Amino acid sequence: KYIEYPVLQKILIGLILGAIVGLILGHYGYAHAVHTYVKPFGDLFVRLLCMLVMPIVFASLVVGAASISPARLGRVGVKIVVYYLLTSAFAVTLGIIMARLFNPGAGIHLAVGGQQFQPHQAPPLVHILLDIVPTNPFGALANGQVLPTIFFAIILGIAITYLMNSENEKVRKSAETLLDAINGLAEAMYKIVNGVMQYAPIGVFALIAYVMAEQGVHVVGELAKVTAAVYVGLTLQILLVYFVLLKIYGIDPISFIKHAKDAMLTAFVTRSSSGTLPVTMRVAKEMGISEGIYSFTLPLGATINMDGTALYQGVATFFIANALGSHLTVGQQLTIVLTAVLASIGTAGVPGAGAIMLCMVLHSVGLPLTDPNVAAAYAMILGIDAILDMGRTMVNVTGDLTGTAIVAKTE
Amino acid sequence: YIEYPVLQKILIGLILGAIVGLILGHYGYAHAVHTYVKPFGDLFVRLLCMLVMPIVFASLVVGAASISPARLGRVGVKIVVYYLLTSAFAVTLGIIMARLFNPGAGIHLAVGGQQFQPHQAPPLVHILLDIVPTNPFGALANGQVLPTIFFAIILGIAITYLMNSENEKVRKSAETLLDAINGLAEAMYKIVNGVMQYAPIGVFALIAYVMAEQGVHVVGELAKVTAAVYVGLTLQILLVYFVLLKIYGIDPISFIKHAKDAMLTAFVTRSSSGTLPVTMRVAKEMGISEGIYSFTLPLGATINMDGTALYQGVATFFIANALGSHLTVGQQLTIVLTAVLASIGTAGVPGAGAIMLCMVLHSVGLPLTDPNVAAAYAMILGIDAILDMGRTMVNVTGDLTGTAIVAKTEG
Amino acid sequence: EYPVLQKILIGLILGAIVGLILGHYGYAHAVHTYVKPFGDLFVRLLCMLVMPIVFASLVVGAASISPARLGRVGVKIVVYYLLTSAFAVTLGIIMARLFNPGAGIHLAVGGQQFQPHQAPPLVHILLDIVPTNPFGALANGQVLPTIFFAIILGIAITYLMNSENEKVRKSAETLLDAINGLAEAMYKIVNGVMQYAPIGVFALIAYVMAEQGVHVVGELAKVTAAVYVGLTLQILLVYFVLLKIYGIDPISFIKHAKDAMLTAFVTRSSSGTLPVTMRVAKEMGISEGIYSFTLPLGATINMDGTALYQGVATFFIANALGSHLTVGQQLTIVLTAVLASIGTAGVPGAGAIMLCMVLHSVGLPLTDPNVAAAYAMILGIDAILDMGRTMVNVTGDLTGTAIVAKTE
Ligand SMILES: [Hg+2]
Ligand SMILES: [Hg+2]
Ligand SMILES: [Hg+2]
Repeated sequence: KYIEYPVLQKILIGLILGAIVGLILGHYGYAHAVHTYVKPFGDLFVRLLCMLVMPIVFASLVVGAASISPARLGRVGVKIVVYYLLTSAFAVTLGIIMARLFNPGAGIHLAVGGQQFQPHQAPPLVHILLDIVPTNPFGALANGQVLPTIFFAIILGIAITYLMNSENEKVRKSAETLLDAINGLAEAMYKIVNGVMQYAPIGVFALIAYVMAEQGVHVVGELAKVTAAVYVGLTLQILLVYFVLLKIYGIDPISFIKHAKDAMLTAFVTRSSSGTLPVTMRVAKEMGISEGIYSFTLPLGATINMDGTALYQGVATFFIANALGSHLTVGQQLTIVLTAVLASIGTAGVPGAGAIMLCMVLHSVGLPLTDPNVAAAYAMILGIDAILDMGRTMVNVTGDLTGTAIVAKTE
Repeated sequence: YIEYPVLQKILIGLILGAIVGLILGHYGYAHAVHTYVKPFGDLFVRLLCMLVMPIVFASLVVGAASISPARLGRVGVKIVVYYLLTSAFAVTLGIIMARLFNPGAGIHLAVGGQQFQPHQAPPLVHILLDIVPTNPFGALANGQVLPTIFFAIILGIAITYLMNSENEKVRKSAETLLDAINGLAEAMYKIVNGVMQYAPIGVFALIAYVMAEQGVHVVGELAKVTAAVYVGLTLQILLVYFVLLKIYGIDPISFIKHAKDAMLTAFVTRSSSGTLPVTMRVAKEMGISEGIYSFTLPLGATINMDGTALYQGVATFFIANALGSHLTVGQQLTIVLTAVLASIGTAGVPGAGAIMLCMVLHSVGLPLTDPNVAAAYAMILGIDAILDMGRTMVNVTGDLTGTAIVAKTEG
Repeated sequence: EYPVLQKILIGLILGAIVGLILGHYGYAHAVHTYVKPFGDLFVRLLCMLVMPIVFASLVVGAASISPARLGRVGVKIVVYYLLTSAFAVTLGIIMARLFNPGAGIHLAVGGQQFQPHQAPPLVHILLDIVPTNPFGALANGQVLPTIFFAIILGIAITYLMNSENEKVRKSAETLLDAINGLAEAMYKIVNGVMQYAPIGVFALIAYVMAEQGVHVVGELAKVTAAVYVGLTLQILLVYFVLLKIYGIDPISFIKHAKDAMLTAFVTRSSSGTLPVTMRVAKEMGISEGIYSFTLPLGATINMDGTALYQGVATFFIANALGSHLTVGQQLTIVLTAVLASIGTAGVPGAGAIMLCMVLHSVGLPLTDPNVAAAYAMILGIDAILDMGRTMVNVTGDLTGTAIVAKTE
């Protein structure tokens, strides 16, 4: 009855097997039969993910904003935060650059309803800026106001830390309770994802089964385009910024990897920043980092790491937009990505944050997920998310070890 | 300062109100009652239908955390298995007595000068997908019934899994969130007590109008409901509790001789928690182990489904039959099993029978703002006090039957 | 980092100048398209907090006043505040009648004057105070229902804290502690917003002065006068009378409080002035076990100061729109605003926040160009009025604690 079977294998088996099942049911098969019977199982998966998108974004940004918040943040924490901000700055640039070098999306011009999707643009800059301030925070949270909820979660989280710097213990315990309850909710939402990723093998099967059956055979190359663009910018991040930052701080990059070798390979196969944390701290000890440093910097890196997701969103955004037929400019690209990345603080791992934040960025840009085109194109990245999330978490851990080595050397 | 037995108040208001209404019905003014008396009854209906969302949610989070494995102990597993198999019979008896007696037929209400037409029904695909809340906050916000149930269970379960974590940051966080969701649930119960203080006035006004407008046939139809519940009530005790006692080698005759006052307390207090002291004392009289009845009786006061199962069985059939819609056995158990599975943690809880009915009406599509649905619900809302007496009595009887069976299988 | 109160006053005085000269031969429209959006950002930032502070504050507030959780020394000071607000409401309205703010400026900005839509049957308006769904109420800005639910929740929480079950009693203690802190976080967020206030307040009156003419500055002076004369009239006619009736010399009482009031008049913070207040309570010779309990409560549950604010503010904002307001409706609106403002005494800018709450509850949409413009006027001079508002608050807390200590 039970499959206590490796969760990552399940999803990869479902993807590889599902594309086959769908593709042969595509050639001489019945694209429609797949759509009416197989697809609803995929739709159930998409709903289950798009469910958590609001609680995790909110509750995670409250805790996240509380972590980075001054002056609650210590002097050893300030320098590693500055580290992550300047690594994500390059990661965003690489994300877009690889999404420009490779061209995912073009080639497949989807118009599923017998009509191509038309994005409706755009309130005046006056009206779009005013609207980031939620007229009613509860209502914002209630009916999926994306940007307002971000704004409120940050301004709330920061305010909570200022209460924890108060002489009144009535006040200071109150904030400690509220933050503790907002956390745990965030934490419960992560555990719920783990459970949903258990349905992922069945759901991911059903998703690409339909897409392969209906969108032709061109899709598998376009998804390979995405995988390539991410994975080459993945290693380009390690080589061009992590290795440079190690070398510029007088740490040998070659012998650094020799320690992290299994710690990265664990992250590449576990996808969990928290699950790999024990392996990470042990390797930080191997390299000879101080106990009072890696016990504080590594739990933060497992949450406030933006650079990994920055490479995911860079390519994913461009693909999902290009596929719909809308040509996206470099200006809009970084506007969307910096939004997604700045909203993904505290959400580093988190099993499938890459695909979740993509939903959040779709609703905020106007594209309704109920629309047949937007739904179909999202279902493609949702298929190969497992693949991309492997490398996403691998670079995360690599950048946490690169950060902790640079921050320990300066101590 | 009306410092007077709350149950008497409501019964006085019901008996007196039906008289006042009925004579104001014969040669009186049905309309004057409707314009002046009825608004006081409407205030009562609002006050109840207010709590329906917080108690269902917060109660199901705590409820799901109680039954949740593997947080549940081995002595708790066996009593949970007990309650599942007693509710299975209670649901069957509930429907069976609602079929034997025929409440609802005879009074074909069409108050607006038009009979109510229930609008059915999205495809099974669309109705199943929709149990997953697209946005949990929104679900909670605008009265998504089934989605809120789904989310409350999946949240409550996830919270217990966090309490089995080595990280005390994680484990305290979940302990705080659950403690805050509880207490909210608990506060909602206390608010009901306060509302039941208005119940005598409100219940007066409700049946006063119904009797004045719906004729004299109503009192027999409500007697039909009371009979159907109370004969299935004793049929539960005789056919399943006594059989379960006898099959476990406990004498049913001498068992009742101990519980005699513990049941009669529950029949007059309506409170599973208020009767708990009387219950535990009687469990000691029968000679149950201290480490058993101190754990099994607080659970029975919350996760007891069998009592409500008899309430909802008859209430659903009446409220549907009265509206003119003929209900099948399939739909009956679909509705009841939904109501009962959503009523875990809500055993007492002063007026849960009438509250869960509101929840089941909104979930089935019938708007409570509709004049027919409102009138027919106001009928069961009138005689709820009567039915809730027996409802809580069977609850306590089944808790003592459970604890005796579970203690005998221990030592 | 610069003194926050100065900033706002500088922005107001400087902004009215900038706007007014840009009004005469300048460009009222250019101000509206470029300057005003910065003021609108300020109005949004305030109207943001209005729902969480009202709710969370009323839960904690209702838990404080709640019987029988309230002690016997607390019962008598609560009775004190109820009977001081009773007079403060009366004075608020009376000074709003004596002075006539609003009339003279008949604003019809859209080329049309605002028409308030009245009013469901008393049956339907009373039934609707009970929220059909508390979450929904909270979600989409049901004002009166949220008040109702916050009170009935807060009271219920105290009754759980009087329970033998420690599972039950800790649960309520946790929930209340988490609702507090949210309330407390909302106050800290206001402080941050008041840091933008100087820029935002500049932009608001800059537009109003530029577009509504020069008549506005006299009408705002009308509001300031009406508040400040009823402010001192409160101290003289009720605080001094209550001190004298309890055998305390009012003349020599002020001689001690002289700097404690002047601190509150310049700090605007009931909590920031609390150290100065307790020191003066010691100077007057109040018992340690009294002013350490009564003064922190007064810094929060003081309603009398805000009752004078809403009395004048409501009348002005309504009169300016062209709607003539009766004495019946006046006290209906004010008693609503004041009964919803318990726990919210300070709280940096509660006077302006509660005004938004009372505007949405009466039907006037803040998105409407007229309602928005008239609210932007009181929002401009709020800093001024909030100075005296907090000053009377602290004075009434010292008057209360002296009367309650003398009876102990
Ligand atoms: Hg989504
Ligand atoms: Hg309801
Ligand atoms: Hg507002």
